[PDB]
Amino acid sequence: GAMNSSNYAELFNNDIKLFVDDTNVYRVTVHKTFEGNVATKAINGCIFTLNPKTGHLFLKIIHTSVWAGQKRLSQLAKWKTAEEVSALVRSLPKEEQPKQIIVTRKAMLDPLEVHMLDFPNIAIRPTELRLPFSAAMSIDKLSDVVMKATEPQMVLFNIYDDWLDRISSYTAFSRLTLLLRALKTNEESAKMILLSDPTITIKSYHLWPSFTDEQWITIESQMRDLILTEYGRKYNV
Amino acid sequence: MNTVPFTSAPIEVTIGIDQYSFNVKENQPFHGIKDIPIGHVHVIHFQHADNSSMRYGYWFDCRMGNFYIQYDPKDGLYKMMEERDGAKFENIVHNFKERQMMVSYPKIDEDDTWYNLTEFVQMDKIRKIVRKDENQFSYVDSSMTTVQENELSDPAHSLNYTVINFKSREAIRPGHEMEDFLDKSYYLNTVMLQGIFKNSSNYFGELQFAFLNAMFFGNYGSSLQWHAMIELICSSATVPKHMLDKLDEILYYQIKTLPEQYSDILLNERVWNICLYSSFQKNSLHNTEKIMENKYPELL
Ligand SMILES: COC(=O)CN1CCN(c2nccs2)CC1
Repeated sequence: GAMNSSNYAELFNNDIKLFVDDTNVYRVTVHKTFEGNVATKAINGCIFTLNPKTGHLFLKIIHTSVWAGQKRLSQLAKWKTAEEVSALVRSLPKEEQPKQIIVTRKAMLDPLEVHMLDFPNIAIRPTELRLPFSAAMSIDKLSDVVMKATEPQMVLFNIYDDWLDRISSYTAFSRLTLLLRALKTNEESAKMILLSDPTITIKSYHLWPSFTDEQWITIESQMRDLILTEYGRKYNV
Repeated sequence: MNTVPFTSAPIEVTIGIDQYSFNVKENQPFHGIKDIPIGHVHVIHFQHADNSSMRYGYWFDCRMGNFYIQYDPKDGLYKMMEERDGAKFENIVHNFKERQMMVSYPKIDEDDTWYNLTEFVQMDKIRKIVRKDENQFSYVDSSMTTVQENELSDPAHSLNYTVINFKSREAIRPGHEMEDFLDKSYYLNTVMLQGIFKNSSNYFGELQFAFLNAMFFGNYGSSLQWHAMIELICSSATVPKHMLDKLDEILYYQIKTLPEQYSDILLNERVWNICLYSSFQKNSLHNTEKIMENKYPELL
């Protein structure tokens, strides 16, 4: 069934699972035409498929050519996501395939279920959590690989960098979702928080700065303040 | 015209014959039903006065033998049986017809209702859905589950309707997932019509037989099967034009006949709103949509 606050520790047990987010698969800019009508222009996209235990991120880049000559693109985008997730699972060795796939939006359930009929043992689940994975495109190195791609492409990342050396997957996921929530509520403030001090760098093989434990506590505190703030600024409280 | 003799009516019962029904009192001098139209299947059905639980009944065709009802006091129900001895059946039937102890099947001459509800239903197909080969008639009741219901528990007492499941490998061609889920024409025309049913007449017969079992026995899995078969057509972009025309007639008479007070349990809001207003065939069921809007606008 659904994934919610009551069964949250299930994400960090030893059953392989994947989160699938499709919010950045079909992306457009809207503009005016010379005749004063409106038109969209698509830009590159990506499926965000994450193992929350390990931090492994399978980023499938969705090049704009896949939309050429197609109709009802927002509906097709869901089916294309399910087609790509299904293809990924089939490419993994059997002991690497997930036992559950949790989708962040309920419109992905039927598309994914139909694409995965060959895998009756893999449970396809929704969630009640309002997870901030749409903000993945605010992570600079991820945005950059998507925008540069000239063809369909899969890139592999670890979204926790080396954090699991020092913390559990439950704390790494909490850290990630606080960072993404912040980036989604106010990207500019969030990014200033992360990069202000120039003596803390992002290693070439990482996505985030090389903070110490103490510095992560400070950083984490500053992200909470930002989120509560914006929530006042937004709700005047 | 043919006749179903009752040995006797020991327990107070409401008796149904097709869309007609009448009350018989405990130990009333009732000896059965006459002037039944030849040419159609028929259903004779029962609801005890003491226990409104378990509606039950028998599908039969008088061309296939001489049948009578005899109350069994051990099993507690009106049982249909076949008399092999023809001359001896004629004597009994003639004796009660002289003594006027039978109700006449009350068909109005203008009235095509039963023909319209049963146009494609055949006894031979009924007997494949209801497996009890030693009898020429078929027993159905409220509680019998379907083959698909048992997959989701006595197999001998089941309704073997054709399993339809929109999220199944049968329904979905590899590499056509989105096409086949959003447009079910492959599943309808190739898998079901060409492959399983062979023609649309057999398809329409099962659909009519499921509706009738839903309406007369309140059989839930039958209702499920009737809606599934409507939805498969309404959700296919490509359907032969003759099939749409007959579907509209079929459902029209089903909707006309449904008791008004049973609409809340026999009609599935989602399926009907989808079928009439969202599906490929939203504009192809003129008679059915008009009767539905004028009789059950609440559901829509
Ligand atoms: C050997 O046992 C019997 O013969 C008993 N039956 C006689 C025929 N009975 C029928 N009623 C109407 C048509 S046939 C029912 C009872």
